Amino acid sequence: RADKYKQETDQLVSNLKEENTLLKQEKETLNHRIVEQAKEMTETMERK
Amino acid sequence: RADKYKQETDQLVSNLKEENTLLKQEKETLNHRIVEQAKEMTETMERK
Repeated sequence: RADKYKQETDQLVSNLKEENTLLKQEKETLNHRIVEQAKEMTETMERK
Repeated sequence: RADKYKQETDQLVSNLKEENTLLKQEKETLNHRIVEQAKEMTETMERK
């Protein structure tokens, strides 16, 4: 019982941690895209 | 030891699930913010 519980819990925890890290990276990339789009689009504003 | 491992890993699994769901929701809302901001600055294009 202990061995099976340890194995399945470890697998679930590792997968969930990987998913959380991926979600954090995606959010950071979205924020960077926000900044880049705002800057470039304001530059186009000024150019036009 | 099996019981203590079970408790710790159940807490970890619950926290990881909640964090994953919250981060996915935050990423989706961030993308919605991206779309809304892009629309707002396009509208500023036509208005200005």
